[PDB]
Amino acid sequence: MYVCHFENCGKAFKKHNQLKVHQFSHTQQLPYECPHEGCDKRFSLPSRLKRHEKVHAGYPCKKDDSCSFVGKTWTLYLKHVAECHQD
RNA sequence: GCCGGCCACACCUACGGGGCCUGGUUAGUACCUGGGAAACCUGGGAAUACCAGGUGCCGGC
Ligand SMILES: [Mg+2]
Ligand SMILES: [Mg+2]
Ligand SMILES: [Mg+2]
Ligand SMILES: [Mg+2]
Ligand SMILES: [Zn+2]
Ligand SMILES: [Zn+2]
Ligand SMILES: [Zn+2]
Repeated sequence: MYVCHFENCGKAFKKHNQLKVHQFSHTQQLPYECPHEGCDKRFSLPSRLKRHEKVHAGYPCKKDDSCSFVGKTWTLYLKHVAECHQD
């Protein structure tokens, strides 16, 4: 079991993630921080972070070998297909 | 509708779904950090698979 002692909170958690997450109430800082260089962004849960990292991740065009495009955002990857590959 | 913000719940589809997100389980496990003679303890912590629903909101002409 995982128990916090913030201020004798007591609260007992099964997984140490549930714990950390719970430190939002006490204090305030959003627990989950971002590892990418120069990205002062923080989040509430860990799932919400995993999804954010998909940003710094890429969005590579896999519509054909000849094409080796890599957009910076989903929107951009879409515009790419919107023009470069029609019909 | 166009644009922009967010960066797929936004996308594709033989229209059956696929993909993606979300919440449980796999799993506090496999596995690395490090302490230890060791039992264990400390801090991180998957993959894979499976169940349960959801599928674009905001701002400007
Ligand atoms: Mg940073
Ligand atoms: Mg748009
Ligand atoms: Mg441990
Ligand atoms: Mg509008
Ligand atoms: Zn607490
Ligand atoms: Zn970031
Ligand atoms: Zn392409």
